[PDB]
Amino acid sequence: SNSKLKPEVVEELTRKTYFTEKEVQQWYKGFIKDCPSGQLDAAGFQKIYKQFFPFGDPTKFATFVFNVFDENKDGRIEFSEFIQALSVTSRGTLDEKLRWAFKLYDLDNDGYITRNEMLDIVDAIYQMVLPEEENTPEKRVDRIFAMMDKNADGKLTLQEFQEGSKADPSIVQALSLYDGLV
Ligand SMILES: [Ca+2]
Ligand SMILES: [Ca+2]
Ligand SMILES: [Ca+2]
Ligand code: NA
Repeated sequence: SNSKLKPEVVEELTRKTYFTEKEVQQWYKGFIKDCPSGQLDAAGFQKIYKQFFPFGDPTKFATFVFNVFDENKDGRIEFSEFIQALSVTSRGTLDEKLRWAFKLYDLDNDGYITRNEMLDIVDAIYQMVLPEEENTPEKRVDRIFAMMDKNADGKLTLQEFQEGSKADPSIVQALSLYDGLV
């Protein structure tokens, strides 16, 4: 029950994502089995991550990701938001995944990623989870800004972030997967 989307909603979500109608319905079944209410909350989102990272404290990073999934900022991830975020992150083009990643790093949505916003995310990633030159979130952030901040003003515009990411082979590789594979 409800474990079926209305016809118009299947048509709409299939047209807004890289999934087939059958895939959208399969994801809804899984979403509903795990979230009876159809509303994934911050705490429920925290568990999906705690699963994959029993060793670290994924609370801060899971919260950062939750906020990007929560396109309506109502504090709950509804299926439409869930499937569209899974679509871009798992199957989007490189340019699409970069725009999503920018949204993740630009904490206050002002169009620039400041050094401190990036540090917050990277520190969260380290807390969630090395060679000396990358053993602290501050060193990782300094290298990223050395490589991407072209006008050297301490902030990355979407253009600096996209170009800077495309210049780095490891970043290009990480954002070029489709269902986890090249
Ligand atoms: Ca929401
Ligand atoms: Ca910002
Ligand atoms: Ca800049
Ligand atoms: Na390159």
